[PDB]
Amino acid sequence: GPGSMENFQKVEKIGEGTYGVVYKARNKLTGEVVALKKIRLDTETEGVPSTAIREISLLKELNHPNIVKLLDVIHTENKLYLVFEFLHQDLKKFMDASALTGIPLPLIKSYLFQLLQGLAFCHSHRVLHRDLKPQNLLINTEGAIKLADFGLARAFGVPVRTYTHEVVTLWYRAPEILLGCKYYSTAVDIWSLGCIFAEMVTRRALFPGDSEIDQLFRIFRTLGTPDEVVWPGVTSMPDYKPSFPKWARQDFSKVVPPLDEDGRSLLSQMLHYDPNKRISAKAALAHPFFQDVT
Amino acid sequence: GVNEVPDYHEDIHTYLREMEVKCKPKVGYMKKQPDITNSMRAILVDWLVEVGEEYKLQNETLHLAVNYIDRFLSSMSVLRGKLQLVGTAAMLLASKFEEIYPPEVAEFVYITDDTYTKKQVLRMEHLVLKVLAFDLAAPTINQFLTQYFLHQQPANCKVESLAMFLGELSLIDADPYLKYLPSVIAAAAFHLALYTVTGQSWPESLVQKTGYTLETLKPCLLDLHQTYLRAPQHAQQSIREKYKNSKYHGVSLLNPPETLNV
Ligand SMILES: CS(=O)(=O)c1ccc(Br)cc1
Ligand SMILES: CS(=O)(=O)c1ccc(Br)cc1
Ligand SMILES: CS(=O)(=O)c1ccc(Br)cc1
Repeated sequence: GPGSMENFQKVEKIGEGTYGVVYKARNKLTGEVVALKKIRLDTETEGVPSTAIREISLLKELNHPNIVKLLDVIHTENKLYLVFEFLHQDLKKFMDASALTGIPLPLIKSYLFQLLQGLAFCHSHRVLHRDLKPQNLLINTEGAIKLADFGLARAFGVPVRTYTHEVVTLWYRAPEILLGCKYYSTAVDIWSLGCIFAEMVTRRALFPGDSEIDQLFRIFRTLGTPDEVVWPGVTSMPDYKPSFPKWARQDFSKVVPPLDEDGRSLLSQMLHYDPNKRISAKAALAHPFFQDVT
Repeated sequence: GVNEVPDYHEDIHTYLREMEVKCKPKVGYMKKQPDITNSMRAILVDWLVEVGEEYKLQNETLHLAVNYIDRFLSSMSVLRGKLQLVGTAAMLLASKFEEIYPPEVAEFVYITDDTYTKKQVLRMEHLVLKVLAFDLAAPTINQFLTQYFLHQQPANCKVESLAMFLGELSLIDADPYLKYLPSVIAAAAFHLALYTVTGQSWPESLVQKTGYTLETLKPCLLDLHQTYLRAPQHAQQSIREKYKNSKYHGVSLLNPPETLNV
């Protein structure tokens, strides 16, 4: 990698993770503002963390305008520094601090269209993200939004095999994960994006559960308790229980009232129970909801 | 359905085809290695098959590790005393990339019978990472096989397991297999497995997908065919032992066909 720390001037802390801290920094030679993610290997008895091996290996190949760019990796014997393109904010802080009276539909459609672009590009390169949530979506001053934080990401085979079950922050986690399915696929990222879409319109989480069973129940009370008709195989799934309350599917205009017919349509297809019928990012880009996108 | 990524398999296949060329080892690296030979590498890889079996690792992990190893030995010259260290760090990196539950570093130290230290394994991991520049998402034979399998009419587990087996055998022998891309060995393996079990041949649908024909596959097939006939005689036997297991339908016990009529 063509970098060294001598050339960066740290500016402030901007975040912190399980393997290190992130600083906003400035390249003293080019002027470029970056985000430096430090991963301490000296405090590690197990060598380079797997999260970091996956983040670097996969982001090095994922070059897309709607995916945060890994600019460089500085690999000392005690510290590993990931140099990232810097974006001034995440979608969550934006929803809270400034989207108080709401996010205008133009910007929501623009954001969602860009998120789908980024995610389609991931899926086209056999990468699941597996942690899409507003905190992990970076926005700049120019109106770009970008997938970020690829530490829970995974390179998949076709067809997929069984991967880690402990995946996706709970509120954003797909039913097929919640029901302990042996296999999950690209549909889990679409689910997350669905939850995010709804969240952008309401500025509140769609399914704010406090446990796996509570999360399922909130999903069921909103979309109805799935049966063999809406989702073949569901009642065979490892954590499906016949004792599950059977709630009725509520009309979708009730789930997100301010949403127009096109919005409702797209959202219903992102939140389809059956992962096989759930819309792909690639197909979603052509949905009528985006006909007027900037 | 979605588990076979219907809206992405082609994009993925094309992208894997591009990546295998970039992740390709130098075909003639062993002649430039002063102290190691194809025979030593065969011993190493056979051992990694055993390690994979012992720790119940995914076959993909095995393939990734071999990729890491050959690519490393393509630019870094290594004394025979150190070859196993390279291989250990390779398996560790491939495990951390591919496994839900990788073995701990200590278990890797343990399987080398304290030839090497934890410190040595860890330092080699950094070195390998430096040499490969963290390019670890490498296309494998398996990645192509599992896609080719979607073209069976109908699916046949004996076909699938025998193809996996044959592809695994190719990992052992740098000559000749270093000169074929994963996608091509996978093709040869798939055709040979299919022919062996059902008498059927490389499907036209896979001609459409891959642009490969029995014509373009012939060189690898003739090599793979020989490798399969000679497999009971090979110095290295861990793959055959592994593929006796019911997990893999005992496919190593099937008889190779004597001719391909190709
Ligand atoms: C240090 S390295 O060669 O592994 C590397 C990896 C990723 C980037 Br982006 C730059 C350099
Ligand atoms: C490590 S990451 O990809 O989440 C990230 C976080 C914040 C910024 Br600003 C850039 C990159
Ligand atoms: C041929 S050798 O003696 O160098 C060797 C290579 C790999 C292992 Br594992 C053991 C021994």
